[PDB]
Amino acid sequence: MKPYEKLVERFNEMAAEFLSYFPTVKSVGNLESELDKRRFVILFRAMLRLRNEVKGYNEFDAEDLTIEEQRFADYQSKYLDMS
Repeated sequence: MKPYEKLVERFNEMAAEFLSYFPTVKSVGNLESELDKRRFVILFRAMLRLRNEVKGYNEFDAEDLTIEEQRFADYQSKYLDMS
């Protein structure tokens, strides 16, 4: 399959796994241990890089991705405060 489709499949697997750890934005806010905060930062950095990478294709369509843009931005605000 084409490069874009490959990366979308990877992003979506990463996301469903991310979501099984941090189901909502507020759940990130509730993290207490530093290991958990680090886990979230590291996971979210990798999703964030892969998301930017798929936006670097002509065929990019947000609908192709798990997690809406706005919701993703809301996790990103937490990540920016947290890192």
